[PDB]
Amino acid sequence: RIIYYIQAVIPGRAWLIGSNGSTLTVREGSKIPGYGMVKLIDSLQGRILTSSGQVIKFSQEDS
Amino acid sequence: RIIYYIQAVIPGRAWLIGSNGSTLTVREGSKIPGYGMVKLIDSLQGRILTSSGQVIKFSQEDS
Amino acid sequence: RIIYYIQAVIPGRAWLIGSNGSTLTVREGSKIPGYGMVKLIDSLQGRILTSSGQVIKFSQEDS
Amino acid sequence: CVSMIGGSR
Amino acid sequence: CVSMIGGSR
Amino acid sequence: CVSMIGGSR
Amino acid sequence: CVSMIGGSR
Amino acid sequence: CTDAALAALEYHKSNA
Amino acid sequence: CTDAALAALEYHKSNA
Amino acid sequence: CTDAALAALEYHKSNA
Amino acid sequence: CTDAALAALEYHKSNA
Amino acid sequence: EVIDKKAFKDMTRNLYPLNPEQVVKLKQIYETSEYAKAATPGTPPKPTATSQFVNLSPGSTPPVIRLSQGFVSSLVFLDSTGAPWPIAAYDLGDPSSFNIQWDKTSNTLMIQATKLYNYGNLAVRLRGLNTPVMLTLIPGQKAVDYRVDLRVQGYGPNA
Amino acid sequence: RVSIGGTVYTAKKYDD
Amino acid sequence: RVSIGGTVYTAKKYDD
Amino acid sequence: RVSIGGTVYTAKKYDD
Amino acid sequence: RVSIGGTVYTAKKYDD
Amino acid sequence: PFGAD
Amino acid sequence: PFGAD
Amino acid sequence: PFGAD
Amino acid sequence: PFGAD
Amino acid sequence: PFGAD
Amino acid sequence: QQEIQQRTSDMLTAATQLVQDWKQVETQVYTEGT
Amino acid sequence: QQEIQQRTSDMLTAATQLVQDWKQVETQVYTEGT
Amino acid sequence: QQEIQQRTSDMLTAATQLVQDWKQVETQVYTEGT
Repeated sequence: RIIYYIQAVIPGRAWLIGSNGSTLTVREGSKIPGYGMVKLIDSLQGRILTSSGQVIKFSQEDS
Repeated sequence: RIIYYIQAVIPGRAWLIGSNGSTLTVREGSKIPGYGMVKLIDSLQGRILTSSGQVIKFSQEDS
Repeated sequence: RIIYYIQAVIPGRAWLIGSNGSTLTVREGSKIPGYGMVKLIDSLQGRILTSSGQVIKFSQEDS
Repeated sequence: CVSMIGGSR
Repeated sequence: CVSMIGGSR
Repeated sequence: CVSMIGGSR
Repeated sequence: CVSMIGGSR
Repeated sequence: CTDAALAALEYHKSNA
Repeated sequence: CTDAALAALEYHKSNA
Repeated sequence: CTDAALAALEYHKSNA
Repeated sequence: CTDAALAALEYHKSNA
Repeated sequence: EVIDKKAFKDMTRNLYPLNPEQVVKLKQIYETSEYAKAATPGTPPKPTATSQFVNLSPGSTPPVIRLSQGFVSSLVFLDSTGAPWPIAAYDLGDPSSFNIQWDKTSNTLMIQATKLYNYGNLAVRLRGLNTPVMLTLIPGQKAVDYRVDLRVQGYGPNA
Repeated sequence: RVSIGGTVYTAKKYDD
Repeated sequence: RVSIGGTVYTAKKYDD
Repeated sequence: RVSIGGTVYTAKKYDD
Repeated sequence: RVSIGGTVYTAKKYDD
Repeated sequence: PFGAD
Repeated sequence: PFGAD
Repeated sequence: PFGAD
Repeated sequence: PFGAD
Repeated sequence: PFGAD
Repeated sequence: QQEIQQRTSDMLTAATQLVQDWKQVETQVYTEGT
Repeated sequence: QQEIQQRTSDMLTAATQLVQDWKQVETQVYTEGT
Repeated sequence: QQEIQQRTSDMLTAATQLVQDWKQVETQVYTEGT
């Protein structure tokens, strides 16, 4: 599948970059492919928790 | 049918854009084809409550 | 008959348009063909009550 | 003759 | 008519 | 809606 | 998370 | 609404 | 939310 | 941490 | 030495 | 050594006395209050681009432009054939309820309602037309005439 | 309600 | 919640 | 924890 | 020791 | 001020 | 201020 | 202010 | 101040 | 204030 | 009995304000073409 | 009992500070290339 | 019991100047070569 990493995050919107090079932006509630729907954005730790239990972090290389 | 998503919303009016690309505008009470007529324009939530049950909200891509 | 809709309304005059493009303005007591004689002009709501029971209100696509 | 801004139900 | 900002649940 | 810097365990 | 210069042995 | 308006109107027209 | 709003608007339209 | 966030979030969305 | 800083780290990460 | 502790807690509560809670709370109350002073009363006017037929015969009724407080409405003057009609001159009565801009060549008169509802009037002397196109303007209507195509009864300098 | 004569004329109680 | 005329009408208690 | 409308709702006690 | 959350987390006693 | 607004 | 923000 | 920072 | 204004 | 400095 | 006096004087200052809102009629302006 | 009013003066003096920082909206700038 | 308020006053004098320095950011420079 395609793994998305965090590109940047602030309270509310979060910009995200993946393995295909596509960039997206996400709020509190959005349908994000594969992981389902985003349960919350934790900005001060740089975390996205989604409905499918998958957790989006800054990539190991860019953090 | 034809699906309209919120383009802009303020207390009172709201500009609405459909899947055919047409742009129209709605008030407290006005006729919207397919959706009947409107009772509520919640500008703070970006929700439009109409007759036959549909609630109009900002497009998933535009929101 | 000939259907009329308002374009402008103030305390007193009501600036009215017909379906044929004929344009007229009205006061407290005045003759309107088809609709009879004007009885009340509520400019705050944008209604005019005539003798024939017909209520003149802004047309849907301009209100 | 009527000013409806002086309206009172 | 309705001002939602003056809203109370 | 959540202000996370307004956080308290 | 540790600012060790505020360290105490 | 309009009931108060036309009642006041007819009252004013009836009383000079 | 919206239920307070619609109750308020109907009670407005009922009381001119 | 996060569990406080879910608790507060659901408590907000439960009370209008 | 380092044990104090590491213990403070684990006690901070254990208490949210 | 505990004096440093209670004292420094006192400093954390007076130097930066807005808690990270209270900062966001203040910011959101500002947001709500400025939404409150930003929200127009009731249903705002309808921004509509219309087109009227201008009849200059005696007994004809003058065309009406409906305005909005602080909004541009540009009147364009048109002959019978579909061509523009440049302006010869214009007169505006009550110029503190309406503010007019116009480049001295074109056929576009752009008006703002300088105040909410007082209505007034514009005379527009056209290039080839002896009779002034003399129109009524009312602001604060439940619609706003964004622009109106005045199709004037005559024939302009462009065929 | 007040008329153009300057003398006040008002309805008593009317609802719609 | 208030309309444009001036008079205050408000719903009593309504949760969602 | 405080939302954007003005009302304050908070979680009671939650640790991770 | 103090974290970045602003709350204080210190070890008790550790030496090397 | 009326309720038909 | 509603809970469905 | 959380502990998983 | 007349009743047929 | 460390001792392995 | 003094409440009458204070509301009167208050609105008297209001009403003079309204009236010399009425008396002002600004001159109309004529702009000419090029 | 008066500690609330003392911190009242302090908390307002800070809050007005944040809000008129908030009303600050600078103008945007342009640099036209050679 | 005066010790706490005295030392806190010294703390205000220190911490205010500290936060004022940390608020300071200076503008970078650009040196165009010959």
